[PDB]
Amino acid sequence: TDTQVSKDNKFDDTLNNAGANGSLSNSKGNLGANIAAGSGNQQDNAAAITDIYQESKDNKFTNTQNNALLNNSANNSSGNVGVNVAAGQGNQQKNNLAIVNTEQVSLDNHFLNVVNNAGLLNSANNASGNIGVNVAAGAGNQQSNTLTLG
Amino acid sequence: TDTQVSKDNKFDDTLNNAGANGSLSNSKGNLGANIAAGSGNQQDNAAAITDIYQESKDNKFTNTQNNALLNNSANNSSGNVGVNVAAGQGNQQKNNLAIVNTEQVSLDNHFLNVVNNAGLLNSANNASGNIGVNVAAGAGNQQSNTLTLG
Amino acid sequence: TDTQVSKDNKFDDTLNNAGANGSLSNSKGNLGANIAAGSGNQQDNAAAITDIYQESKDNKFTNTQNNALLNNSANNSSGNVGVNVAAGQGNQQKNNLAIVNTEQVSLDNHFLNVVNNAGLLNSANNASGNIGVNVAAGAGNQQSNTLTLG
Repeated sequence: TDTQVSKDNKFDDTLNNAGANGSLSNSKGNLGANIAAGSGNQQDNAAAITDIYQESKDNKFTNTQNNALLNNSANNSSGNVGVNVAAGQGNQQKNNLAIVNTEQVSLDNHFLNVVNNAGLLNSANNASGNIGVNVAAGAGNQQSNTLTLG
Repeated sequence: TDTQVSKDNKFDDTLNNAGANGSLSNSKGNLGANIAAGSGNQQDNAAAITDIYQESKDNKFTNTQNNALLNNSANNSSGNVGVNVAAGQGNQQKNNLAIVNTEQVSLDNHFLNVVNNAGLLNSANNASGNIGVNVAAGAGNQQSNTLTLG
Repeated sequence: TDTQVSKDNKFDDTLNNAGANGSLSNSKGNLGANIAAGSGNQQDNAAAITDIYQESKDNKFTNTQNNALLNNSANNSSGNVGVNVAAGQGNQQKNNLAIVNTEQVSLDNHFLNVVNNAGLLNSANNASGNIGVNVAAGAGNQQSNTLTLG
């Protein structure tokens, strides 16, 4: 049982770059990657072979260039792959994988506004099995993946 | 069982770019991608081989150029492919895949208004099996996909 | 039972570089790495073969270039791999591994603003089993991983 909670938080604004170059190219079984470039993002990965939460209560976001990017990656993979990219302030990410519950809530928040760039370059090229990709560029996006075999 | 909920949220406005270049070109089994460029979008993917929710309660959207795009992608795929693109503020996305329930609700909201650009460049070129694409550019669009084999 | 807590803390601002060159290339069983470059980050690893907390109460962050990077690493691994990279001020990291609970909370905080660079160069190349990667560049990101076999 995992939990990730964020109560009140005052963000006031700046360069934010997050990326993955040629990497995770090959895989077997499960694989999960989450990339974000922001202020209060949340990331979580759960995988297994053979009950989680993510809360984001009141936060004051006030304001900058945000670059969340993913270059060559996850090209030739077998099994499960989950990729989530977001360039915002309060995004939430999650990946659930299995071989042979979930909840993501965002309560009251104050987003006020700045350039946000998401991205997915040459990637996910030859995926056998399962694969899920979520890309967003905003303020309060939410992403989740769920894959299984057997 | 997955869940994605967004209670009250005050969005006040800005550049938002989200895209996927030549990627996901080949696939086997299942594949799902969701791209959005906005404020409070929600993304979820569920796939398997061999009960989900998405709520969006009251949110105050007040206001910027939004660019949600997908260049070359998902060209030669075998099995299931689900792509959802939206350039708005409170869109919701979902992909359900299987080999061998669902609900998406949007309660009260306050959308007030700005350029929104969706897009689907050369993609989905040669898909064998199943494929579904949903493109929208707005404020509160909702997208969902459901594919299966066997 | 582990615990990592941070009460009030006044951070006022500077070069911060943290990286891992060609390393952790091979592995067996479990492996977990966390890299951060900031002010009040928290790191924790828990692995086993055959009840943890992480609190971050009020902290005043006021302000510098932050470089959190990971070059070649985690290439050919068997079993479980968990990598978390963050370039911020109050990020939190955790890795849970097993063969054959969790909570991460961030209470009130004061983030005020500067360049933040995350990164993942050629890595995770050929991972058999489980692997999870979380990359962020911000102020209050939170990362967690959970993998198991058997």
